[PDB]
Amino acid sequence: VLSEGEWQLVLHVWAKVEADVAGHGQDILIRLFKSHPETLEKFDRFKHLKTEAEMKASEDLKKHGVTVLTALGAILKKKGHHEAELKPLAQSHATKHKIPIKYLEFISEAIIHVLHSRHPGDFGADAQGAMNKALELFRKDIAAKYKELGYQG
Ligand code: HEM
Repeated sequence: VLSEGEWQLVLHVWAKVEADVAGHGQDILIRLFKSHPETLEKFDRFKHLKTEAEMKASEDLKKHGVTVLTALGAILKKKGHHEAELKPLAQSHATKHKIPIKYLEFISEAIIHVLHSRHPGDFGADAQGAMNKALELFRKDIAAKYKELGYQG
C-alpha cells in the first residue's frame, strides 16, 4: 500500500490544490486536451473548442474541472479506503462515458505536470513519487471494476 508518510506527502500538496481548485482543474483539462486530442472527442460538451485560448475562455470547462478535482479529492482523503466513491465513477466511466483506462493514465500525467508547475518547492521528487503511487492505486481499482463489467480499459 502507500505508507502513512507517503499519504502525508500527497495530502499536504492537495490542500494547496484546494486553495484554487478551479484554476488547477482548468490547467489540468487543458493539458490533457492538448497533449492527447483524442480525449477531447470523448466530450460532446467541449468538442467545439479548437484553441487553447478558447479553452481558457470557457466557464463550462472550468466548471467541469472543479467537478473532477472535487471527486478526486474525496477519494484521496480516504487514503485507500475509497470503495464507495470509486464504484460509481467506474460504472459511469465504463458504461456511460466509455473512457479507456489508458485515458485515465493520461489525466494522471496531466495532474502531476500541473502540480509541478504550480508548486515546485513544495512538490519535490518524493512528493512526486507518492502522488504517482496514489494515482496508480486509483487507476488500479477502477481497472478492476472495469474488468468485472467487461470493459478492461
Ligand atoms: C481523475 C479523473 C477523472 C475523475 C475524478 C472524473 C470525474 C468525473 C465526474 C465526477 C463526472 C460527473 C459524474 C459522472 O459522469 O459520473 C465526470 C463526468 C465525465 N467524465 Fe470524468 N473523471 C475523470 C477522468 C475522465 C477522463 C480522462 C475523461 C475523458 C477522457 C472523462 C470523461 C468524462 C465525461 C465525458 C463526463 C461527462 C461530461 C458531461 O457531458 O457532462 N473523465 N467525470
